[PDB]
Amino acid sequence: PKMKTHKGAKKRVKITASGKVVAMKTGKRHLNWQKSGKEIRQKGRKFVLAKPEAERIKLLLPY
Amino acid sequence: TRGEVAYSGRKIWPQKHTGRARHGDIGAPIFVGGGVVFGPKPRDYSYTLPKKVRKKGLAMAVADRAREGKLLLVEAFAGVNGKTKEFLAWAKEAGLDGSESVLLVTGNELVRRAARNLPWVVTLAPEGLNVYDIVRTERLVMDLDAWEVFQNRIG
Amino acid sequence: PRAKTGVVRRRKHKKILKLAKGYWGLRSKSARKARETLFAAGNYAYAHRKRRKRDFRRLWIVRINAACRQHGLNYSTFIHGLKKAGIEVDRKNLADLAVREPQVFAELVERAKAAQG
Amino acid sequence: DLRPNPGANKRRKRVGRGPGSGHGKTATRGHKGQKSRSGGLKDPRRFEGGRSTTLMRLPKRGMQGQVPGEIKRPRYQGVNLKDLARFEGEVTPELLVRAGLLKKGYRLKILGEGEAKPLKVVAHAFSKSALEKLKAAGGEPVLLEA
RNA sequence: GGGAUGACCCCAGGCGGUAGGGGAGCGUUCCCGAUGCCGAUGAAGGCCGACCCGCGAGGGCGGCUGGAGGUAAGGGAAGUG
RNA sequence: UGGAGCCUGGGAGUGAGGGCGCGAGCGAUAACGUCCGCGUCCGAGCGCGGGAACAACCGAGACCGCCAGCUAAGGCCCCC
RNA sequence: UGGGGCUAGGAGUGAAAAGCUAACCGAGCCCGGAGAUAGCUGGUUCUCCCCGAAAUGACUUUAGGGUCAGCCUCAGGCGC
RNA sequence: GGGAAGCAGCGCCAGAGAGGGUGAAAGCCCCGUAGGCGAAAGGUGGGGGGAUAGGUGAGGGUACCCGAGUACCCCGUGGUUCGUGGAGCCAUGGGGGAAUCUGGGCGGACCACCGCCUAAGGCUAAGUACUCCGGGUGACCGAUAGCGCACCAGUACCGUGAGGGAAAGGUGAAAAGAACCCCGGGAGGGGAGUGAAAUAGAGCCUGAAACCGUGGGCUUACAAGCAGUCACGGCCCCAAGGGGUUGUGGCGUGCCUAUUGAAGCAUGAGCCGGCGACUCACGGUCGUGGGCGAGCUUAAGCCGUUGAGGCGGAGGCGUAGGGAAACCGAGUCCGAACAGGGCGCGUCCGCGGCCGUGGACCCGAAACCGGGCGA
RNA sequence: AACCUGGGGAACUGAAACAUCUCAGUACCCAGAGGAGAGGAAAGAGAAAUCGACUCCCUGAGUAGCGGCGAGCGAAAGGG
RNA sequence: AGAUGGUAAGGGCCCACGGUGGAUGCCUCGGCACCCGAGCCGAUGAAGGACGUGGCUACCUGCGAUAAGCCAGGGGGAGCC
Repeated sequence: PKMKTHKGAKKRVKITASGKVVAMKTGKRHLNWQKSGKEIRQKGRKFVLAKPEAERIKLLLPY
Repeated sequence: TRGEVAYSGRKIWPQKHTGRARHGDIGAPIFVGGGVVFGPKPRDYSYTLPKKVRKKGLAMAVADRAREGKLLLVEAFAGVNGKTKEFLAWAKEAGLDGSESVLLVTGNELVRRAARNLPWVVTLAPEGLNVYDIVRTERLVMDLDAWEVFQNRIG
Repeated sequence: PRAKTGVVRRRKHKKILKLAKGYWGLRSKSARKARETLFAAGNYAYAHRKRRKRDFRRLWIVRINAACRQHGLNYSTFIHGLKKAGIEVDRKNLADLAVREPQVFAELVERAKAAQG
Repeated sequence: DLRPNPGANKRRKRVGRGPGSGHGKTATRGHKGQKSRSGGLKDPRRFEGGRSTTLMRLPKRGMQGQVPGEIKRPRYQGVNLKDLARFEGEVTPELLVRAGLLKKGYRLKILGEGEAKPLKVVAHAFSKSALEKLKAAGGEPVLLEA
């Protein structure tokens, strides 16, 4: 009775005005050593599709 | 439910090489003795209707009635002193023979006492006007005090 | 409010058993053996109305042949004749003329072998 | 009005969906016909395969709180002057909660969009943009908490 | 398509079907309608029918049995087949 | 101009396939064997006609009714 | 061999079979936790109308279970 | 009419037309209902009155007292949202071990500032919990239902014991419960008689189905079958039409489940009746019938009603977005950047579909743990 | 009969294995109280130039936080 | 040289009337839920029992060797054991 928010999603993914699900590109916490400055440079956030409808459902109460 | 049922939990028979079918305990709902599946439990059916929508109706109710020409608000209660006879008479002077039913609304205890026992009367104080009572009757009669507190109940 | 079975079940049951009068043994007693029987009985009937239309095709044709073979020719020939002869008539049904009024059947055979030889 | 045809208009539809019959939703109950459709399934939203969620994505949304808790600091509620457009005289926070906007969400920040209007406006903050637009007649009662 | 929208007349197409999706109905118990309406000149239930109305689930009609209950039009709940 | 198509959303089931024809691998140019690829029919058309009988070979996509008429595969000595 | 006593459930007893411990002991019986759990097997109830699948791919302590894609359906919009 | 309370003629009460009873269906026949009364005795009882016990000031000086194996520190643990963590606070098994207001603890390691509170003695109504017990109500059940038990039930009966645990209600308004005769050892019947009714005659209302009989019509001893259907033809019963039966001819692989595929020699079912499986609560998300709209909406409670509704804005959603954050704001973030680039234009109730948490469509293990009972 | 405080205190299960974690201070055992019991007049809350014993309801809030940061668990102040 | 009629040990279908059995409907000294009220007893021997008690008495009920009952106060008014 009465849903609980999935703390480990809140802890890692913000949800936009339009209702899109936005988080940080994977693959750079010890990859590095020598990859292109291009690779590691290219880590800002992104969209996800279809699978965010699931994410969202879990951040019920807070929105 | 099959837990609120009286019986013991023991396994009625072995399960395996008995020849009968496989069973649990006898509180199970396939058991004629048994518990009952999706049965009623005590529950609360009430809900908060928009207070606005309550007002509209109360008002829309009295209107229809007045349109019919069946609303009559009054003042002079000569049929007083809590006696059925008196009211009876007063009511015929007003043109109420008991050929239609009447919601008689007033703050006056004694006029209320007088009617009541007539089958064609539903008596009621002004605080408790409500659309059900209004509709289930054919004709509506108000005291002026009663019509007042009805206007204050709107705006 | 409980709403127990009540009268309902019996009534669906004997609706059917009336439908089953006079089938052998348990098939007019039992309110489910009867059902199973009635299923096939249904299908059988549908299939068989279809069939009736065919069973009489055979009859009409079998005896026309008998009758017109009694004048020299055969059925194959006779029908071809009428076709050319312009008599969209007989209607195999209505060659019972062969039995009532063979006078007039005889006439039709002449017309037929008219267009045929 | 009579007691026949208070009849709820057009769409009440109380007709729920029952699956016991040989027409509509049979044997299996309108869905099902297999296994793990039988008293429970694992989620989904978040679950399954037994694979690796999409808890593979990380929390750079870092800075996420230590033991004694969150810190109690002052919070600011915005309101575009476009909304101030209605009412006239002197606008003051608390007079704004007594109306559609603000309520208890604490310190008022007037800011933003729409044409301004000649009057004194009491606040805790204005944006650059907002303060200028209030040049064509107005106020800078500011600071407060005093 | 008529278009005096008449839900009635005219024309032309579609209508095999498991898992499933969607749309209409029929029946069971209980509540308002009810201080009412039916009822011993016969309620409910039961037994018969080749009759009437529904595509159908069903609903009428008639005859026998039964002996005190039953409950419209229009709506509302569910231990509902 | 089609129970075509595209866009957004609510509800599913399925995730065990099978035979036939054609193109290859495995196998022994064996298997109602087994692996993929292109198509079909059964599945769900074990409804109907032909094939002696018979899911998938040939004919054909079954709203109901008729003691009317033309055909298809296959047939016209008797069973028929 | 009669009568009177003592030792019990990971415990007793055992000239040792995992034997015996109230007619089934590799851990007694009763009640409770309890409606344990059961990716497994079985069963699921009135009528008519329209549409109508799948047995593939990816990942899966996965392989008769799942999650996304694909194929069925309804509603809104777009209009060759 | 067996019986009036039905129907009809003419009346009356109502602060009483809740309900139950009377041979059927009654405001005025009975018991009641509205309304109003009543305790010698025992319980209860600041709700309303009285009486005690107990308690109420200010300065100025001394600095005598303010709860000890305690505070406090260290080691081992528990409580809290806190699982070693930057780990405080509150409790404490072990070791050390103070001070009496220039005394001592707390404000999340610690130090300094600024503040909060006085540990190591005790009591204290009310608001809250429950229901063996009594009363009132019911869009609760009506004898496989409802408690396990409507009935002499924790009974019979089962077990050494702890413990397990059923079945089984109904003549009639009134017993008027069939004197007497007849056959029979009786039990039963047949006359007679009571009754409106006796296939209401006593495990007696209604009395359905399986199952077992008797009587009547059609029908069968050279056939062969998922038991039927279509067509003719004969016989038998009210009339140019129907119903019953079946001689011959045509055609025809049970139901369910499970399956690539079942008449299948694959699963289930002797037959009949009755019981038997997608629910409810609270969140969520679409859809939909309404209300009000840049706004919409109340929760607990308080006042009424005794099947009446009002009040109550604490709160909640919405009106602005970006950023880990400081923050800025129609923008904002990475960036030195008037480069580029990412994100950035309603609510309440009803109804219906699906999801989360709870057995959550229903029946089923082998086992695991606790407390008892058995030599 | 329940209801209450103290001293002791499981496992099935969930984590789609399991050991920390969960079920849970639950089930259960024991002692004590009473028509209730517990608590209770600050060595308190926590940031307010603040409140002012204790208990109980609605909010706060699935928030702050805790967590093999998994499964999951989950406050207090403040306002009515 | 020829022919379709004709028997029922028994069997099948239909119709009528009974037997068994206890579904259905109607009925209710009983149950379930919620809300109110009320809330401890015991060494002055409880809760719970055993045995006993009637002119005649199996069981239930009530009582306790004073045993279906003994004393007094209050309530009621024609029937009781």
